[PDB]
Amino acid sequence: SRSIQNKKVELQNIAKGNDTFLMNFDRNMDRLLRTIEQRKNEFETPAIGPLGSLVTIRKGFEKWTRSIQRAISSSLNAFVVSNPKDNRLFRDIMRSCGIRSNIPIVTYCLSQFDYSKGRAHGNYPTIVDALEFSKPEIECLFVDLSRIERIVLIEDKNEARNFLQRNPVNVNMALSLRDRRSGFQLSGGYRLDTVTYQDKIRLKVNSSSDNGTQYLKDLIEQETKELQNIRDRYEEKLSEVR
Amino acid sequence: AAYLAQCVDYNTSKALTVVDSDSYKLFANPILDKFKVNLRELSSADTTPPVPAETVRDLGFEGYLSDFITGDKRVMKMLCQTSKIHTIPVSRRELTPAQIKKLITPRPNGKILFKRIIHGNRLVDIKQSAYGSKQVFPTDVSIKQTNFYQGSIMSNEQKIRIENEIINLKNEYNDRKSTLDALSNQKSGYRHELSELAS
Repeated sequence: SRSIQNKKVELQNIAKGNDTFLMNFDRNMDRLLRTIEQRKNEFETPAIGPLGSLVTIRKGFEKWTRSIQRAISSSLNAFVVSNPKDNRLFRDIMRSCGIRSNIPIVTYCLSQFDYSKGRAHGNYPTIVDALEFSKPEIECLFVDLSRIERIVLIEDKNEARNFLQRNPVNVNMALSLRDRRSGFQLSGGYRLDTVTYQDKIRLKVNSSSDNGTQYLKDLIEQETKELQNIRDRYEEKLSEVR
Repeated sequence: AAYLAQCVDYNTSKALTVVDSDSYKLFANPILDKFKVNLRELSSADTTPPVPAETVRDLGFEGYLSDFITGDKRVMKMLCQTSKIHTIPVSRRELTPAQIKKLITPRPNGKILFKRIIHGNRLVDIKQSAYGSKQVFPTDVSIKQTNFYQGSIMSNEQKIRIENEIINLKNEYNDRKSTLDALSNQKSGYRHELSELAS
């Protein structure tokens, strides 16, 4: 029942619209972004953000839109800085605006480049093909850092294992569908991890938050079914005992 | 422990160490179906630091994460080969900024000295862009402490609650014993009265 109530609270929070994309990464993420934009003096490359608008989820990948969201939201918190002085300025602005979270610093100036050297060549479209990119600099940075150009989104556990055994041109990671609550991350040919999809949608999704609200409603319904099953089983046990 | 948790992911820190992929599958078929637990195969990479500890400590370090942890031989071997803890110059002293920037610049050997170092309570990873400007760039992130790899109590609260439960249950047992004694006294009195009446 507590889990059901938590899911209901998450459903209400997402439905109210307070879970804005600007605040998806962090409540004070916008404060940090405004501070780095105002204090990019040492930043040869501006610490542009938020990157969710620049790197949005694309349709046709709702099977792992939450999985891609989790992965590139863990990887998204790294912004673009040029010199370690910019890292020091980033820490200073974090202490100033008091952002609730912390932003990892990548000390690499923004640059646009071709990633066809290690482009993925597989039946599954790449994560780049799974993401709407607006700024070419940010797109190139994400491709280089996250190595998404060497990843094809394989759709099944054993299918991912076999495809990684084949090892086509630049095939490293696989995001397979198990359910809307959790999916599969596969690498190394047989390395399989059942990863729960991220509840907080930090990565911007072109689809409205109402999809998340309906997903949470379905989760509440399934957990109420589980609660009823547990209650009936224990009631049977206690009735026999009594 | 914080250094190990930062360098070695918690998924691996909770992963069961498996000697080989064959045993991995054979013992994950009955286990992964019951409990979803990550399994890290015992690899066969290097187990010793790539460079002598003197060169590492010239930057202001202390040693390596392999030297900073102990434990099961197979698990330590898997950490040294897959995670390569011995390849991580780990220390509790922050490096001098001059040596930090020296590491930022690729060394004359052709690359950076190390791709993963720990100075003080911070971790620096130095990488390079695959395409474009391909600048050799560092990344420094603060390291946070943890109680992992330490058989110590910190659920301390659970211990206190369970001790209170022990005390309460012992008191209830004593009270029930006293009630039993009262019942025995009542039975003895009844039997005495019955004996008097019979006589």
